Amino acid sequence: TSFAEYWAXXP
Amino acid sequence: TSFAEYWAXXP
Amino acid sequence: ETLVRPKPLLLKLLKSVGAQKDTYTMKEVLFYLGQYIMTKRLYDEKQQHIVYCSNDLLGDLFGAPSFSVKEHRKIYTMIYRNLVVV
Amino acid sequence: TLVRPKPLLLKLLKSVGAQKDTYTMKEVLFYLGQYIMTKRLYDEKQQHIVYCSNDLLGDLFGAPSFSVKEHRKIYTMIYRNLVVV
Repeated sequence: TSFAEYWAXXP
Repeated sequence: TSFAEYWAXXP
Repeated sequence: ETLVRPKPLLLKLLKSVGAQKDTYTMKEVLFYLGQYIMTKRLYDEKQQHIVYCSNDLLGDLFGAPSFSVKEHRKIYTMIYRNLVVV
Repeated sequence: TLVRPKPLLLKLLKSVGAQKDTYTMKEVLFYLGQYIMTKRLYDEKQQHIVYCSNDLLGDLFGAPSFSVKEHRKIYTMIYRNLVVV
């Protein structure tokens, strides 16, 4: 899992 | 408008 | 549709990756904040939910030198404590 | 839907931590945007513009720049560099 997907799950 | 938001509207 | 005005420290962070305004939606703040973490390469390459921010403005904002993006409550805590609702 | 990136796209994904050779399209898009931000390829003022000169991304696009608003061009670039499973 990418940081971007982790971040999208707080935008 | 951020790149993140532009990119979020192709993930 | 809620508009917020980030406080100076949070605003400095957003502006460092190109933010140009004083007023944002919550979604816009979250977009720029994630942009900041990736642009400054603060995420762990192996376990990419981990963020290292000890020598960074982000760590001053968070009150801790490292955190996981899975700590959603802490992320919203930091953001809401550093903005003014319009 | 599973996709297998071609060597050059796979090289790009691996440079930002991707660990497999097979992904969903959403995962490829996540890593690709992460790549652009991690390498700071977006224009600071007009952030839909991406600069690809002397970068792996420029070989993939075949162009030195593109706009994120060009959705069909982006998907065209991506589909040309993967194989649908």
